[PDB]
Amino acid sequence: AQRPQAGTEKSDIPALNRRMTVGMDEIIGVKKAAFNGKQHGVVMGFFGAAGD
Amino acid sequence: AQRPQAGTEKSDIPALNRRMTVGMDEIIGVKKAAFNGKQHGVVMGFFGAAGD
Repeated sequence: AQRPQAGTEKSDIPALNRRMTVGMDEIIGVKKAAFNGKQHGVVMGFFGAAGD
Repeated sequence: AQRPQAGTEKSDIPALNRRMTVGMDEIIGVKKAAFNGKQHGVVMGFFGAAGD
C-alpha cells in the first residue's frame, strides 16, 4: 500500500538546533496463500537436526 | 564552545497564534587555574567584617 518513505524533523527549536528526529514509515501486509483451509503452494517437512 | 544564541518557536498552532516560546542556549566552562594541587594566581584572605 505504501513504499518505505523517510522524513526528518527539528523538534525542540528550529533556531536553536538542540534536537532532531529521523524516521521511516511503511504500509504492507504479508500472508501465506491459503484456500479452503489448505496451503496453496507449500509442503512443510520436519527432520531431526541434532545440531552437533 | 558556543556563544549565547537566541531562538523562538510557535508552539501550539502556527496559524492560531495561541502560544510562543523564546529561549537562549550556551556551552561554556569556568574553572580556577590549579596546577599540582596549588592555586596558580590567587591569594585568599579572610578578615573579620562586623557588618554594622
